[PDB]
Amino acid sequence: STGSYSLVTQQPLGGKAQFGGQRFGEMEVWALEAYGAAYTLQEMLTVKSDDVNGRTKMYKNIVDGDHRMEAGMPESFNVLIKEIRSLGIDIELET
Amino acid sequence: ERVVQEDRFTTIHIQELTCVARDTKLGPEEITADIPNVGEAALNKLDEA
Amino acid sequence: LREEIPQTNSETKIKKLSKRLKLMEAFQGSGNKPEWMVLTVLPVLPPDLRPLVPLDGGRFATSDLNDLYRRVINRNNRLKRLLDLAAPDIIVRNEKRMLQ
Amino acid sequence: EFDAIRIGLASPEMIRSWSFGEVKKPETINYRTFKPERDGLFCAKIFGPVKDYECLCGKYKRLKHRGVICEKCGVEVALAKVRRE
Amino acid sequence: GRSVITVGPTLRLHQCGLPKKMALELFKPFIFGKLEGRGMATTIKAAKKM
Amino acid sequence: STEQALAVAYWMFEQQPGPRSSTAMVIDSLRERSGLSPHEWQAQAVMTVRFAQRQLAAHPLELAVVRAEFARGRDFVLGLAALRDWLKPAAGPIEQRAALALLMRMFRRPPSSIREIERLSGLSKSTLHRWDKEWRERVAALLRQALLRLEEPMAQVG
DNA sequence: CTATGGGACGATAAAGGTATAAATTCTCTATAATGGGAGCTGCTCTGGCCGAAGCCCG
RNA sequence: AUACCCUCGA
DNA sequence: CGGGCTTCGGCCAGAGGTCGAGGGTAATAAGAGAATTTATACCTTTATCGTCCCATAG
Repeated sequence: STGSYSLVTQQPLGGKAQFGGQRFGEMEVWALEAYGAAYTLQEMLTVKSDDVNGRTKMYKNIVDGDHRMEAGMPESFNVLIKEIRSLGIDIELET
Repeated sequence: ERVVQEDRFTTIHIQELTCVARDTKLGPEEITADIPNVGEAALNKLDEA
Repeated sequence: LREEIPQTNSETKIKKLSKRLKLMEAFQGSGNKPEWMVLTVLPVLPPDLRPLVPLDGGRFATSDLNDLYRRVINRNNRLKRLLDLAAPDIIVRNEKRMLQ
Repeated sequence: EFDAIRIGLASPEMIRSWSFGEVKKPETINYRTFKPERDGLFCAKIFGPVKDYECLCGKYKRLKHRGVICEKCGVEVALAKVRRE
Repeated sequence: GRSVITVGPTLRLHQCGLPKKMALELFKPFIFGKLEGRGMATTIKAAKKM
Repeated sequence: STEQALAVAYWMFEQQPGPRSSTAMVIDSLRERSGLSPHEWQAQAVMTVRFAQRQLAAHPLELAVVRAEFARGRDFVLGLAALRDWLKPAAGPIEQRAALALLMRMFRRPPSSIREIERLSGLSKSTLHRWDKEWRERVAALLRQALLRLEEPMAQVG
């Protein structure tokens, strides 16, 4: 349900032994994309994993019984941004 | 339900769990039953050592 | 290169000069400077993205990024302290090669 | 919000702009005292504080000044998440 | 979560069997929310105990 | 303890779990030598805050004092505003600003010196000192009353 | 007859001195020593890339 | 709680 | 007969299912001693800020 995550990428670890969750890899993400289901896919790759401020807020919402799902931004993309920057090639946004 | 009642396919699994007394920087950790903040029934299950 | 592009009728040469034009116009439009390809300064990853996860028993597990960064830092420090004392040219160039 | 993520060459000036210090020491942590060293790969001057809202010496431990950098402690007291950016 | 699958011939097409422990672990925050809403648990420690 | 529980609940409501257990902190801790999980503890903090707000709803001043003493952000601002409205009803804008600054200084918020308050307001040190002395006792009495009222419900709900 | 500004007061925290032990890096030793070594070998294709060798050709 | 190696299931 | 010009052959890059599950293994040796800096520890000096007596304005 919830537990400790990996320290580099804030994602649940793997395997009964470290608790851990199954991974919605590329193929399962494609399967969700083939369906029109985008909200569950976005919540799945955003709220259930890789978002620090999203996980706790979603837990709050579930406990109070409302399902709002404030999105936020995955932490793995931030990690990618910093790695690409450390490769000496600039990344920004157009705001 | 006979195959469970006659207990034909039950198996015995043995698993082990380990503890090591590390030379911690402040001091060696000791194998003592006076765990701090330990409940009574759990200590009752344990021995003096 | 644009002036010399249509002078030659060779397909291979026109292709090479077309690639040259593409790169030059990309650099001109993109606000990118050619000198930036050779980095005179390089970044270092934030520590949690290159963490050292301590092994149980008081050991520390160092990531490959930490080893590579340490190697670069060591060779850079060697470079400065061997140029500041005017080491011979051969060893200086060897050190520059090592840093590269 | 945002859009249109860009990619370009990193300028030395913008590389300086990105950084929060000049890493100069190869070693990372002292074997005697287990805190990152000055100008190291984990230095608190550059990358941030080890403990959230804390400094190197503990001169300021209160949770009030989240942006002020102390006099003795040049390592600015801030949240521990900042070691990632 | 995951487990070995098993044919259920008494299932309607829209439903699937789910073990008690997997369902209890997966829906733990929902159970906590319903327990607090019904008032059967006051503190989350009591809800975890139940 | 009721005070400890309220303080922990306010801190956990104000501060999210955190990006992760810091790798340097984890490394330093593991190389130098709770019953509920993080999200569970945060949910417990939210439930405790809700219970405290509901129990103390009969005394708006007590709830404002609790929010000012323990909570942060919007709750702290509301508590400070309610305290200013209660202690100093007819304060002028300069007087209101000075009272707000003094109340923040009481909760260890900046500014931390009455001299800075005088510089930002222009009030005499004698009047500021007397007002602070009276307000500290008043707020201590209010907080003690609120804690005494909430101690029984906290033990009742565990 | 009372609330408030004004001024006196004083207990202490910071600032600077100022040595002082820790601690942590820096510098030396004089028979002679003067090109390293693991590196795989059993993909498979596709694709691109240079570079060389024929192939028109006027 | 990081990387390889081995073994196994669909 | 040199010269563009097409074509071909050798060389290197990249890419090769997913999700489990379990197990295991992960990395060493100059002492001396001189010197320099730094964290520590005690102490004095100045300002600061908490503090209250006092005259006065309404």
